[PDB]
Amino acid sequence: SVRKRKMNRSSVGKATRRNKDKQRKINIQSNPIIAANWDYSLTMAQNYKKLGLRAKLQTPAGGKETEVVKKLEELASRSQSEREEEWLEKLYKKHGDDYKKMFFDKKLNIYQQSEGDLKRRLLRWKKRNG
Amino acid sequence: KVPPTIAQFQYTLDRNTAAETFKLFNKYRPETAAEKKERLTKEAAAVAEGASPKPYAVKYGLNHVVALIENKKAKLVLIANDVDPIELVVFLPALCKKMGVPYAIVKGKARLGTLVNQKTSAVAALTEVRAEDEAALAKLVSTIDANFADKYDEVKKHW
Amino acid sequence: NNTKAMKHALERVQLPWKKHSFQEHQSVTSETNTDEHIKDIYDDTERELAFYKQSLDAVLVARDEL
Amino acid sequence: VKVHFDQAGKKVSRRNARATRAAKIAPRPLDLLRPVVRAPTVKYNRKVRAGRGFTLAEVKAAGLTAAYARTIGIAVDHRRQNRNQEIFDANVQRLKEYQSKIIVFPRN
Amino acid sequence: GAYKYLEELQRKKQSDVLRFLQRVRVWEYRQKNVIHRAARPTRPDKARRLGYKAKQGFVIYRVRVRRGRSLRATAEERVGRRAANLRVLNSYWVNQDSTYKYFEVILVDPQHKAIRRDARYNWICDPVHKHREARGLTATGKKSRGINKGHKFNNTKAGRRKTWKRQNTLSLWRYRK
Amino acid sequence: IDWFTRHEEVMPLTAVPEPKRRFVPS
Amino acid sequence: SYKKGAASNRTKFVRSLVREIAGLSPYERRLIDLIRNSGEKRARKVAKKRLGSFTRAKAKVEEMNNIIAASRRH
Amino acid sequence: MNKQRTLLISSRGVNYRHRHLIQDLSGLLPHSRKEPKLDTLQQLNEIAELYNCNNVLFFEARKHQDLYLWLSKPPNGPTIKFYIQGSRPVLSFDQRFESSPHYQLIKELLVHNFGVPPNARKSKPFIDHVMSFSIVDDKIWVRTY
RNA sequence: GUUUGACCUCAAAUCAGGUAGGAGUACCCGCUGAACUUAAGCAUAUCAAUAAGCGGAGGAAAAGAAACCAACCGGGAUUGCCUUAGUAACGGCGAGUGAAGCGGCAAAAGCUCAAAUUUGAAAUCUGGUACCUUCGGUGCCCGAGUUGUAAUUUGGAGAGGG
RNA sequence: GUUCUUUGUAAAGUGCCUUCGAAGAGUCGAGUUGUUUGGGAAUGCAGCUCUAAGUGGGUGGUUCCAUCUAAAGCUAA
RNA sequence: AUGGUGAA
Repeated sequence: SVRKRKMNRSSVGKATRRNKDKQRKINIQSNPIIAANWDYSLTMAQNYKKLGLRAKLQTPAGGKETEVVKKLEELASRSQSEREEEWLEKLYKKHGDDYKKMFFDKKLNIYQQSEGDLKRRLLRWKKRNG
Repeated sequence: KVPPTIAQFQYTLDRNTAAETFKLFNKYRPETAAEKKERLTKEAAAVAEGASPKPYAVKYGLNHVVALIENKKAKLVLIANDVDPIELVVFLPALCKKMGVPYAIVKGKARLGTLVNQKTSAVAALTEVRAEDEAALAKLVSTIDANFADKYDEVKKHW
Repeated sequence: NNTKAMKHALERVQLPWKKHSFQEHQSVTSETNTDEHIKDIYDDTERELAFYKQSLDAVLVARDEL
Repeated sequence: VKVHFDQAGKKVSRRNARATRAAKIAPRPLDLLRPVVRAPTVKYNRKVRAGRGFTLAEVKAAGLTAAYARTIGIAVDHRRQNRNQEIFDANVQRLKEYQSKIIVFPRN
Repeated sequence: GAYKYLEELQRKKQSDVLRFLQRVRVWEYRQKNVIHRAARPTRPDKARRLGYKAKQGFVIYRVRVRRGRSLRATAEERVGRRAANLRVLNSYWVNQDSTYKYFEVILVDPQHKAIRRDARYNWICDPVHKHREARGLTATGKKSRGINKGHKFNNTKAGRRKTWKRQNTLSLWRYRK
Repeated sequence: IDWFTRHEEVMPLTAVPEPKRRFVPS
Repeated sequence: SYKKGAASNRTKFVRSLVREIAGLSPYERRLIDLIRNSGEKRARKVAKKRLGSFTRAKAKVEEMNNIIAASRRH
Repeated sequence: MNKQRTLLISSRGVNYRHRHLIQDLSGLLPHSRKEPKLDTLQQLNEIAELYNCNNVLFFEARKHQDLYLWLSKPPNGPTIKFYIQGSRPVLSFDQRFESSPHYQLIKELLVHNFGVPPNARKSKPFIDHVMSFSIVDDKIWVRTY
């Protein structure tokens, strides 16, 4: 070759890259419980059977719980705004619990929300307050 | 030679009626970018520390106006004659005549732009109005229908 | 496939050619040529010759009437 | 004249590709849960094969939603139709069994 | 809105209204250059349904081509050479003469920051779309390449040279078949 | 001849409901 | 085709509105006169030659019949 | 008396071999009417109403290798389906055509349809060729020399 | 107002910020296109939807989420491999040319517009400039933009409310 | 893993009930002149003439039935 | 034959 002949001849050197070992021994990255329980001497499919978890959901072409309990372990384990709360205080002190009067009201209930909207927000308000 | 739906324009609204139309329309300016921004900072300074009805303005998008006529919500519709693609607005006088919404062809597209905070508008419409200008609006409707529509009933004909 | 409606079709569709001249008809009914007697039906040898004779001898029936 | 000298090479390529996908998609089984489908044409109708994707109907009958189905790794097809009754039953049972097996981790 | 009315108005092309617009514009476009920039698309409904937004970065070049290879693709190729920084998106017919045909080809500036942002159009910035018209990757190019789905397009679906090279070169395995 | 438009229109061309966004302040 | 293409009051309105505002094309201008003079028979002949297929020319002449009848009377 | 017209019509999809047959027979028939295109059946009667044609030849096209020709008459014609694998013509025929009504009726059709009326629009006085009609293996064979 | 002012259009500049050319070219995408040679002379078949030439890309390209294939107890984006198969089919049936659906596998991922009004408020973006935690954020000014920029929707429907 | 901040009557999702509900044209197609193929239902494309429809339109199967939704675009392996 | 270089 023309260009390769110069690169071998020059005193610049070549951008030598040794990256063939890393193409096989790939570290697991996305789960810490797996990161501890993964034998790199074994293959992909062999590591899955060792754990318990399925490696393939289809019937595979060709031929052929210590860890899974720890995954079930990690499976065992919103408020309202200041204006919204203060606005609900105005409605409750005015009417009480008359939602029909509350939604036919114009001065306090400006955005013409339904009975179901106002009462739901009042239930959340009655949890944080009286 | 012009096909009758073209040159249904150019037979536009006259001097005095157009002046009176803008006497109405210039009352109903949309709130400009600067004015709107300063109002919301006034709202920010007030409402953060310690009611209003719907404000009337002119409606000015071509899609918005073609919605409003046939809604039907438009009362007066102003239409510019000078449009770069004329075919954009040629159907619009016919649409207004069909739905029975009073329309007027105004002269000058930039003339519509002045009342509306834009460069050009091609179409402008006044959907709703304040109570004081209601009688004045309806009088202008009759004024436009007498001057524009009744004088040029033959505008659908003659090349 | 019934032959009742077939004969009803012979009533309405068919035109009487015998009332008119051979000029108006222009169709030689080359009868007595059954053509089931043709040898080698899959080789196409006698089928060529017997049809060619059926076509050419039909001209001489029309030739006198022309 | 092309020769496939790289038959051994490309199997090692494909295996290492699956190995990377295993490393990156750590607990998940590399491929999506595909349906069970009856093949077309008189010749092959006796054969029952892996289909492309389920359906909105099969997903809805299983007890989950279409957009959510894809996030849990169920392949969903929208152009496929549920004409057969036996195929519909087999796929619904396949999903319900799959839903008993899955363990969807929390987002916290 | 109006785009339904325009859509239907553009159907009746030889009708009185649109006939008159043709004979005025055909004269006007002959006064101007062969390749020149229109400020706004004359058929804006068509511009939209071919992917034009009236924002900074979109350009509508008007182009003139001779009558009697395809003319639509030639129209796009001519503007590609003149406006090299731009990327051809789509083109459409506007007007025609006995001698010439006119197209209003729509372009996008990939260099303009209003396009490098929004995700609906930032795909055109990717270097794989340099001269889409010079490779027949536009609407009319893909049409002339015979690329659709069906029995009709069997010999020219995924590259007519690709299917030829596949069919007329011997393939041999390690363990021979 | 302004033939179709002489018969003047009555209901609007749609039937779409108008949303609550066109009432309570925006 | 569950979503085949229902009537849609708006689309019907727009099509008929444009149908009159545009006017008539030169072949149609000839065609409507050809209906009134030479009958519907010869009208279908010219329309079939002008357009592609006869199935197009049927609905076309039928549309012309609707236009003429509605114009003169109402 | 013999005043008739022929009407060669075709369905979507005709080329090479079949269009050789359509175009050359349209050339050989001086009273032929070459039409653009058709797609389906009931319409064909109204096609005859246009040109006052006394005959019709409809080329239907189905399973990609075969051929399906439909021959019929204008007012109340009984159609017969087929499956085959500009001078004044002379029309030769067969004995086995007259053996049954099945072949006698199609003989009548082949006389005035595929032949010619003497008072044709493009009728030439000089003769050139013959028309061979005969039956072998339940099918017809036609060659023009 | 025989002034003046809106726009639209055409200009301008050694202004500010950019960008396109050329090289390489095995692969890919387009465009253009021979002849020696094969059947007997050569118009097709045949060299050949080749070689040369021209234009354009990338790490791949192209293709792609059906206006698809089918005729079945239906399949379900595309690409590639195995097979279908030297089969259907075409070819002075001859030099011969030569698929495709199905099936097995490789790899798998879907979505964005245009479409009916934000109209109780262009909710959007460019640029300049001032700072900041600078592949950017924020304030302010400017321009674009209603001949429609944002949000909401793409038939798998969807939206309005309850 | 470790924190610092999360807000606004904010942003969705799901089931039921109620009222509506627009999807691309000098394009589809038609005739013809060339190109493309081994393409028999000129396949595909281009040139030129004319040029549609919305209980629509395209493609296939023996009188109906099945199948998709063109004329806009993006996308790894 | 394709493409190029030279030339009373």
